[PDB]
Amino acid sequence: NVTLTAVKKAFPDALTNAELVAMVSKRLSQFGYHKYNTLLATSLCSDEVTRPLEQDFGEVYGKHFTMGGLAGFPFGGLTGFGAMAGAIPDGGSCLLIYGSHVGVSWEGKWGTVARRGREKGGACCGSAVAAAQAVTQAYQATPLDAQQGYVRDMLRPYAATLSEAEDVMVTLPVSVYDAQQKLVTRILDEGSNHIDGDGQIAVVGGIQINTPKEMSDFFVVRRFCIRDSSGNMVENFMPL
Amino acid sequence: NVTLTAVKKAFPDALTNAELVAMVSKRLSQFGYHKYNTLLATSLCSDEVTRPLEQDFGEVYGKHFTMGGLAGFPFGGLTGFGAMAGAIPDGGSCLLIYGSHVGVSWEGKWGTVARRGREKGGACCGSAVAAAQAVTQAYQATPLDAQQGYVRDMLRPYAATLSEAEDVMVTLPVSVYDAQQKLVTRILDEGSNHIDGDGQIAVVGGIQINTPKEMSDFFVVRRFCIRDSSGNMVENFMPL
Ligand SMILES: [Zn+2]
Ligand SMILES: [Zn+2]
Repeated sequence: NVTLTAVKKAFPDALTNAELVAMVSKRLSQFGYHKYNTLLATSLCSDEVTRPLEQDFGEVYGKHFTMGGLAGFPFGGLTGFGAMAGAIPDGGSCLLIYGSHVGVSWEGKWGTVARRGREKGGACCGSAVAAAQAVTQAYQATPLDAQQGYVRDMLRPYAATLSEAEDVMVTLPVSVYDAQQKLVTRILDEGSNHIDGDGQIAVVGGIQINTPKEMSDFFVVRRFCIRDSSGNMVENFMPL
Repeated sequence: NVTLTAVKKAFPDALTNAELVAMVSKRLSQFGYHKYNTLLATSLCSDEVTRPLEQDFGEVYGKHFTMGGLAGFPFGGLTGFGAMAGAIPDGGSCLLIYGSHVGVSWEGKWGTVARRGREKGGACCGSAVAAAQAVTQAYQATPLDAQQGYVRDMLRPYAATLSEAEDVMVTLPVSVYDAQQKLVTRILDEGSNHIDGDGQIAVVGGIQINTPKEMSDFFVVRRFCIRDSSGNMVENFMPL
């Protein structure tokens, strides 16, 4: 209950995984998205704690393409998006789920969550937290590891915001989501041509909240829309 | 059948996914790898067709960390490896599954495989095939997309091999695996520190063979070994 209260204090609109998948699949079914004709894609952190969300959508839409990497950025990039587009069922569409993530503990502390078989869970999101430390310290001072370098690069503009935050562990996944949303939008704008005529791309973006094992995880929806083959938005389902 | 003949012709030692998981789990159980104390990690291509292998090992060892990206290279890098190591159950170990992959069609043609809801399946591995084309064409003339650039980079040493190949589609996954094995070894040598004392890293590396839907997928084991927290190889299970 302390955890759940903390979740809803920071994010009053947060949905359980079950609520999210039910809502998204119900809405998209009105627009012709079904199992046979939808290709699922995710851009979520490589951390094992993010797997339940992929599994919950995969029960609906089947095996998914991954475009993510550390902290959930779409490191698959243009080539990854094109690979995905090239696998969409004929006359069908893609559903992309992306976001940052953050752990919240049994005592409602953000930025950490208990991990299986460990007494100390450590940071969640680990990549984002390490990156935030590096960019804020450098700010306050007024391919072997290329991904983590990119995470620092994309987090650098938020250094002031992070340093001034009341709770940096809540502000961090919001900033990471903002950086992701920009990059995803750029990729979709560039790889627009790869979607065939009638085909669409539905997008769900937000913040994944990883809770202790006895609890459902949660998701904060910040983007839920459909774009056409020409890169144009044709439906916006926000706000919920 | 035609597909199975092609598979065994080029890869006599290929195992079905079921055979692979049975063999690996049986062997590692003799070395104390069980569900409660093992953290599963993969470095496989972002392509949706590679998911069954993750699911099959996931049934035994649970939710996995991902390290992969385009063509299955360990793009998570040092930070990704450290993130994984920091989540290993106390006193437990990691199991890393990595590999290239390749499609084989109902007609026994390499480098392609039928995809759900599609008349044309396109390349498999798409990323590797595109990279191969680029580096062999360049040879024969004697963040937005950084991963594919890295794939081209790591395949460049193999340009002569690929251009001389009798069937480049059957040679390509072997070259990709060779490039992967070097990078994985480098990451494990660097991030050895992150494993604590008694903890080990078990490694399975090879070539994932993606077959038509009515058929089992296969895997060609090229590496199956155990390393200790100091980076030393303590067991080598090859050849099977
Ligand atoms: Zn993370
Ligand atoms: Zn691939």
